[PDB]
Amino acid sequence: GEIAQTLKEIAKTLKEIAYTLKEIAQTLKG
Amino acid sequence: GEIAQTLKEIAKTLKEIAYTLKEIAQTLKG
Amino acid sequence: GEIAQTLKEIAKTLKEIAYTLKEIAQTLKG
Amino acid sequence: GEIAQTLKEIAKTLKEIAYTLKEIAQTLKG
Amino acid sequence: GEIAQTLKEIAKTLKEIAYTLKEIAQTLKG
Repeated sequence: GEIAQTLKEIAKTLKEIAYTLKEIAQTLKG
Repeated sequence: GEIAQTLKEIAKTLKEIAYTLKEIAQTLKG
Repeated sequence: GEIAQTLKEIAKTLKEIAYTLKEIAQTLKG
Repeated sequence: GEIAQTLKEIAKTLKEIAYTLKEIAQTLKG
Repeated sequence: GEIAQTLKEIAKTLKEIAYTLKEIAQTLKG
């Protein structure tokens, strides 16, 4: 269904956000 | 329906957040 | 019901997060 | 009420995220 | 089912995001 597919898209985007924030956190530690 | 459309709006805002985070990560590396 | 209203609240909080990240991105660029 | 409880948890975590980002934005000003 | 499981995964990823943002905030506050 459309709702289940949209939720899978949201989950995938959140995993990208989680990854980018870990990159940022490491950059801030030098 | 309203719930499906609200989820699509959530997905779109998350893509904007993910792109701004990539811009921040790039700014921190110069 | 409560599910539709909570989704609307989530969408609003994400718009706030998106705008605070734009503020952060701008401050880091000076 | 499992769906409603999970959405309320997501909403609560997003409020925490929004406040931590406002704290970050304040620190970087600064 | 699938929708309930996807929402639980979204909740878990948001908790990870919230933790990494607390680490970022602490690094920037020294």
